[PDB]
Amino acid sequence: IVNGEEAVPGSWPWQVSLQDKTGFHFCGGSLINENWVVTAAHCGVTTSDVVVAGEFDQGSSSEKIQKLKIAKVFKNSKYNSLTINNDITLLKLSTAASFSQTVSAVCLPSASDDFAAGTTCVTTGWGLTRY
Amino acid sequence: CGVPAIQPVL
Amino acid sequence: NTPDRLQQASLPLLSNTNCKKYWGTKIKDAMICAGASGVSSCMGDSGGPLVCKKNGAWTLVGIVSWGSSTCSTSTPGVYARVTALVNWVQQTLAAN
Repeated sequence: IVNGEEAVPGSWPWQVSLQDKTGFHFCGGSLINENWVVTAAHCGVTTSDVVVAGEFDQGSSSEKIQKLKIAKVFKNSKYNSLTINNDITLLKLSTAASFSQTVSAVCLPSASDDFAAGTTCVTTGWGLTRY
Repeated sequence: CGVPAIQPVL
Repeated sequence: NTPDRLQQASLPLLSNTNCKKYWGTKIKDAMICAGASGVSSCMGDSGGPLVCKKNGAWTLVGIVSWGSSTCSTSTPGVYARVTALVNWVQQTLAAN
């Protein structure tokens, strides 16, 4: 996020990081329950990647994090790679996340829910702060 | 769901 | 360019119609724009949350998807519209 600000450690408990075998963070995710993570389809997650929950400082070795194996990738059949539409993938974890003060789920809306233009929302992540 | 134990400060 | 510590930013939701002004035909029903406010999601943010607080809790309204190749803070960021996809999510959890 460009022009963001550092979050209070553990205040976005559903925020997970998707890491490759090399420990490289390549995408964000959101816990919706102890066994499922919502992410973007274009993230191209594979069962060889790992879900990392409870992190604040990806550089710290002293945080109580949870490196969770992925049991299965569920890419929405409606996903269109060409237009990046219906960009959502579900990740079923092999072993359930242990919820804590720093690891919990985000709520999901109802299909009929209205989110009006002008509403102020928040986005979080470890993406570039400078392009 | 949706209520952080540790409240985010915007 | 890449942060160690988790970043956050407040940003407004745009209407698809208004968004089409910036992105045109790239904008589909299953997409929701936010930003163009002095902040921008960027490479590595993808798949993360776009949450809105109401009746005390945070709801996933969007999923970081795409935007300006430059992460311009004056162009709206494009997120996967969760309302358009929540039915699929629920079905998927139900069946698995």
